[PDB]
Amino acid sequence: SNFINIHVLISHSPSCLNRDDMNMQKDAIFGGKRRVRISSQSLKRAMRKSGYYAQNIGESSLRTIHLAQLRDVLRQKLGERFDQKIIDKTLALLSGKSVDEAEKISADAVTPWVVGEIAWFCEQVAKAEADNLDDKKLLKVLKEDIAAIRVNLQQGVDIALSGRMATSGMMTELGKVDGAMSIAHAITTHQVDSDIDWFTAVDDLQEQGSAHLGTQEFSSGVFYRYANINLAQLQENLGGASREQALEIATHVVHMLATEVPGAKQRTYAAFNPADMVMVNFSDMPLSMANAFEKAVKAKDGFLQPSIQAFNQYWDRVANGYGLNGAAAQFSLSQVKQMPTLEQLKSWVRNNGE
Amino acid sequence: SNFINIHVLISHSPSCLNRDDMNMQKDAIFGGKRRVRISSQSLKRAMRKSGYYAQNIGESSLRTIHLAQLRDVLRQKLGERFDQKIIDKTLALLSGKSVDEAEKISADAVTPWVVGEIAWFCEQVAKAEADNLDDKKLLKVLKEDIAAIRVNLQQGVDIALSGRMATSGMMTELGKVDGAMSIAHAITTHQVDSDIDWFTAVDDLQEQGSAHLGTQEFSSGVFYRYANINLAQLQENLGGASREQALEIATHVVHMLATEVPGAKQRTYAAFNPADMVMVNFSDMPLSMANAFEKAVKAKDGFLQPSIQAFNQYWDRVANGYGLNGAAAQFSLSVKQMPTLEQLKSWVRNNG
Amino acid sequence: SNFINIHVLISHSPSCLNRDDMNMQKDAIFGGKRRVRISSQSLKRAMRKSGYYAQNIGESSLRTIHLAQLRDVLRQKLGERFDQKIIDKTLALLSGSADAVTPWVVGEIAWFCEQVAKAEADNLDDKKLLKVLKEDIAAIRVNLQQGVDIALSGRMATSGMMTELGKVDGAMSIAHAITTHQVDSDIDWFTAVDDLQEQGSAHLGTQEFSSGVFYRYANINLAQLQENLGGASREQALEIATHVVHMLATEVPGAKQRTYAAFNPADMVMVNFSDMPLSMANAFEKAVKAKDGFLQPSIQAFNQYWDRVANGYGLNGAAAQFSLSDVDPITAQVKQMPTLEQLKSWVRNNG
Amino acid sequence: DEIDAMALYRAWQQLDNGSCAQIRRVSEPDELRDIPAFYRLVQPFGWENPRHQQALLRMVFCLSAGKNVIRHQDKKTGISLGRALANSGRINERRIFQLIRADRTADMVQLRRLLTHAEPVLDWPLMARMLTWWGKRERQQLLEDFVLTT
Amino acid sequence: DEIDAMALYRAWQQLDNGSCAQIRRVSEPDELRDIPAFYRLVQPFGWENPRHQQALLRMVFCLSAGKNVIRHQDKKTGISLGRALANSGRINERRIFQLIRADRTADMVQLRRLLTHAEPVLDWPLMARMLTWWGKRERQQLLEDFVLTTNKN
DNA sequence: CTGTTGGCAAGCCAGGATCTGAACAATACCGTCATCGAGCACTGCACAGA
DNA sequence: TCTGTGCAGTGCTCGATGTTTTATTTAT
RNA sequence: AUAAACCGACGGUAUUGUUCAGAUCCUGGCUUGCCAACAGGAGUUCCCCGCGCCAGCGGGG
Repeated sequence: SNFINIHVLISHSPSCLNRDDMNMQKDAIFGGKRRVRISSQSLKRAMRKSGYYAQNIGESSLRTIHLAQLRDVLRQKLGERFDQKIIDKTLALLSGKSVDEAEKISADAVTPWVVGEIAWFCEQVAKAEADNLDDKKLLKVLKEDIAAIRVNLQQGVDIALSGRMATSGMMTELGKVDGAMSIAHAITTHQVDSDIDWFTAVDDLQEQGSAHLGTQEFSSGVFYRYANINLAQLQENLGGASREQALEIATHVVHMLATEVPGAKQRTYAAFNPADMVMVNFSDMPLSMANAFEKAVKAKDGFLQPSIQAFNQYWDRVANGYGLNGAAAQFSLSQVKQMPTLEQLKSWVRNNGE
Repeated sequence: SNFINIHVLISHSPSCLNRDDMNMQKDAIFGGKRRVRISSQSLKRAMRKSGYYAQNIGESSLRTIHLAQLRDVLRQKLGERFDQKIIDKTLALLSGKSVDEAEKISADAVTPWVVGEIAWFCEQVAKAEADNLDDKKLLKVLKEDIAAIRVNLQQGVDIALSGRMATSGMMTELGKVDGAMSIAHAITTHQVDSDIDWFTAVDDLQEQGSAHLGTQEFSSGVFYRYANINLAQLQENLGGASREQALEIATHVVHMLATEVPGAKQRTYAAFNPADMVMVNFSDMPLSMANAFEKAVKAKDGFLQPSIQAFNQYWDRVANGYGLNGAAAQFSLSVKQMPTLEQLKSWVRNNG
Repeated sequence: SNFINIHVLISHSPSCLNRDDMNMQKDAIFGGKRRVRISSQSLKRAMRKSGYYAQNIGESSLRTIHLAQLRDVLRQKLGERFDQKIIDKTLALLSGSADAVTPWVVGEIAWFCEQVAKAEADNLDDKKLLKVLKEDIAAIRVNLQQGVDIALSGRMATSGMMTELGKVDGAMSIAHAITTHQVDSDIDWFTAVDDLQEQGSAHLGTQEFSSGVFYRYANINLAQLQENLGGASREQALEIATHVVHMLATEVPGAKQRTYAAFNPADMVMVNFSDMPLSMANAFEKAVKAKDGFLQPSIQAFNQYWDRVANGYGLNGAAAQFSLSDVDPITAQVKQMPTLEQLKSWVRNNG
Repeated sequence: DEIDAMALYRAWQQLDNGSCAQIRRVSEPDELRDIPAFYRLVQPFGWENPRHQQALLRMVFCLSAGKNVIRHQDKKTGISLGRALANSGRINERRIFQLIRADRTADMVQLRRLLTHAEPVLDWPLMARMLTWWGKRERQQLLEDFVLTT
Repeated sequence: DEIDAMALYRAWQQLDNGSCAQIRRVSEPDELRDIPAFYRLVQPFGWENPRHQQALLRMVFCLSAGKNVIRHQDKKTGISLGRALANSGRINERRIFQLIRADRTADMVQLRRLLTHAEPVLDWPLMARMLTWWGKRERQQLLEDFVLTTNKN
């Protein structure tokens, strides 16, 4: 099968894991009721900035709109390998912007960069210089082998997972990436009416009253996390990697989706809870189990137990309803192979679900 | 029964499956209430570009306005069967445009093309000039057996289903196709006030704040999908295909209408939800069930259950009031009842 | 009574059923507020070109007209302008015990009589006459085999009818259909993705569309229908009328339906006999406001309007109503029909 | 009969820090109905008359962006909101489209975000008049004023 | 399908001193389902219908704060509970918040104490409707009427 | 068979700052005036003679 | 007893062509 | 039978790809719910039946 679906139910103690410009919890209406929400971009950054990512996958991408600051970073990191003039020219050709000595050079938008990828481009720009090859003709010939370029995304796997957009430069032809990972905004399986914490700040030099009064919205919740990985797209985005390496990467995402939690407000709320349930299945078609909670789960000795019930029940309805026979395994603390430990589930995924 | 009506209730988690010029969710007023909308053209393109279509139906058509680029594609694809001269004239006659070596040659409008259909045409063109038959009379001859042309649409079924028009070239006379499938815009059974996601883009070289602040509309929704297939028209559009051939194609549409979801914003919202109810009904006149939701569905343990219930109640009202007795079957996860979609599909394959 | 009034309330999902030369939805101002409109001519053609019409009207039993059986009454009708020599010569060359005769039949034959009368005077016959009147003869022969269609809808846009009596109006009159409520139309902003183009689409456009609870009105002139059927009976005319009721409830214009698919049947159908045919459009002159949809308040506004004015407007007479809804009913003077077929039978049985 | 826009503007300006903070933390116009400080602010401007309620909700919710975000400036019609947002040179035209296309409550939320960003200098009684009706005509004129300025 | 509020008000005012005293003795509304005199009172007001009974529990529990506590009056809108509590001038705004923020059964206890404290002159059927739909909308309008009336004086 | 009453419900003071809000490419075509005569089609026409 | 080349007889589609068009552009 | 009558404005079409809202913060000090009180009065219970001193005692419902 090409798609690996990942399902996570994870319960959080009272907290504010993701908020907006008014410091209100992000939410969403589903089933006609308010669900507290953690956005997909919050989860993705939490993962790519995590220690686990750094130890098991590598360095995350460099995302910036500031080309002048980027110019200086590249001049230092690639200064021993390439002349400053070709480092500049390379960045200029990629971004479509002029790179001089100006203190402020802006890209069109925040762009994901991989230093190794730019380094690769430097080798091509240098060679074109030595062959007196036109800039327009360099673009043409490099366009004929995208895979060679995508090999460098092994130094920036988060791009291969989540994609890259480009509106200016050679990147509009050479740097377009269709992300291999699809991921949903996490939402609570149940209705939530968030709590409000009314706080003070006591001023040690002020005896009458406090120096500041304020409020902070928070709530607990059982969240459903969904994501899938297009294994073919992942292999292609990595320049032609094997299924093994794609499964290796997919397994790491499984781990992170079960353990990684956004750092927002955790210093003062500390909702450091691991997943209570992880479900992984292979399929020919991406499949979300969100409609298990279309009808808001109601509390019955917690939300967690009825949520896993609703998940399993709906899973069974869809499995034989649509005749889905792809490999499936399940791990929980409370046909589908049961796994006592997360580690056994992870090895199961690495072995292509066998 | 000449018509196969298809009814789908499908629920999506928070997403943005179809948006307009300002990147806001498409919508529509129905029953005085805003419904989130997915255009029929979005549905049709999601189906024709899908893996299921490729495996079960074949190749989708080539839709383009750039004849110079098309010219080069045909030369690479029909080169070992015809000489470059014949390929160029064929495109020229069909499009009504001068096919030379220009870098940019543009058609009147975007037009669907079928390679197999073009291949069939250049045979005629070759035999035409061989028999010293000019173009004016070639057209007169070809107009006499359009069915022989339509057999090529078995290589481009999405045209047989969704249609084609042209205002220049021989396609004006020979390529006029009235699609066999009718399909509505998917609308939510209920009122939706869309959500707004306030997002940031954190810059790794910017320690203070973020480099971009923005907003993105999104929502959930239980959608009603409707489509019907004109079997007799589908047979005619395929050059005189059998009813079994039309029925099998209809069955794939049923499957796709229940499972295919547009790809827009799915990389970051992942609403990969299959339908919770599918209903197929044979009739003499097309029958949409949309008025089941004219009074917008109020939530009651979700929108899905009261939507299906509203659908069933209105179905009975119409059947009892209009005395309708065409064959009908219903698959649901929440009239002949089908436990699985596959049984439902066998049913359709067997003329109900 | 001589007139059958047919009232339909029909709800359409998002669509563009009737548009103008800018591709904008047709509309109308009613009660000072914009209503989406489906034109009379659009609605009537949807009926006249439908399959149901072709089977029940186009293939009727009264369809065919036999010039042979009409010889006697034609002989006395044209007998004061023409003598039996020409009248019978004409009657036979057109074809190669009837009581009455359809007006346009008399008038068109009388024209042919004028031609052959002038043909004998100018002293030409054989093929010369049948060469000159070749197309004209072919025209009337076709029309003589479409008598019910002509009596119901009137003559076609190309008929070959020659005289003033040949200006044949339909016995049914179809009004423009308008929404009961005010409408601000939606816009669909669309793309066309080019399979050979990397950046962006090859075309962009907009299309106006909307939903709408429409009020359809039609009346049937029975005497006119009978008179244009060679003197048919009330029962035979009521049988035709049953088909009109059915079509006004179920037939929808095909425009844009391939891509919007608003295939909705009527939720309310009412028929009433009167001496003076009246539209009940002023039930919605004050535009209906939405309350759990537009459909329920529209039927409600239709019922309340009937209760208020029917007596004073002289809408005493047989009245029946079919409805898919359980909205509080009109006055008990209107007989409730649970199915459309029961409503249609009620029409056949003269009410 | 008509809401004294400048009086309300002054009342909001010299509001105590407490009452002001209680109003500012609102996330949408209807939540002002939960705030006691809100009722006392708008009571002398005709709140108890239902005719004025929706207008007062919009006015105060726009003000709630902050005491110093909307700067009133007297006429020399006076600077409209559309011209004032363009005068800042901070607002992309796309965000104006998204504003004038937005449905109820969501429009006020997006407007207040724009006011926060733009910090406009305008004719406040003129903007209040616009907030009173807020029909489709007013929203199109907003966009066209913005465009005619740039 | 609505409870005759004025009839229930009259039924309580005419009720024998012994039966109404048995009712007042209750400490929380759910305890009224154990008192025989309670059913004796609310029987001609559709206690049989499960929808009516939760409202009937609230209405009687408020009526059971005393018998003379809630002086009903007639419209000249009609005085709401929020206006009435503010009209007494005995209730401060923080106690109003403790009503609209209180959880289940706790809210009715607080309301009871407030009625006893304020002894309000109001429109009883108007109040009865509030207790029937004791929702977020009723809490919000309650605070509105209180704040405005207080601020006016 | 019979169930109560008075008197009473607080005040002070306090609500923040920083900084940030994108870019590209693409919007269709046809017919709904007329004239003249010519070159070239259905289409019946009887037949003459097969 | 049916059918064949000439018609007479005309139903046409063919193409070049008669004419003729332009008016504006905030508010700051 | 009204510038009427007869009378479609029609056919084709993804708006797409990228994105933490984030860092800091006691709601806090003071306060009886209190004074008076037999659960006693009042034999209706509508029948069939068996034995009496006619007062009243029993078994079946």
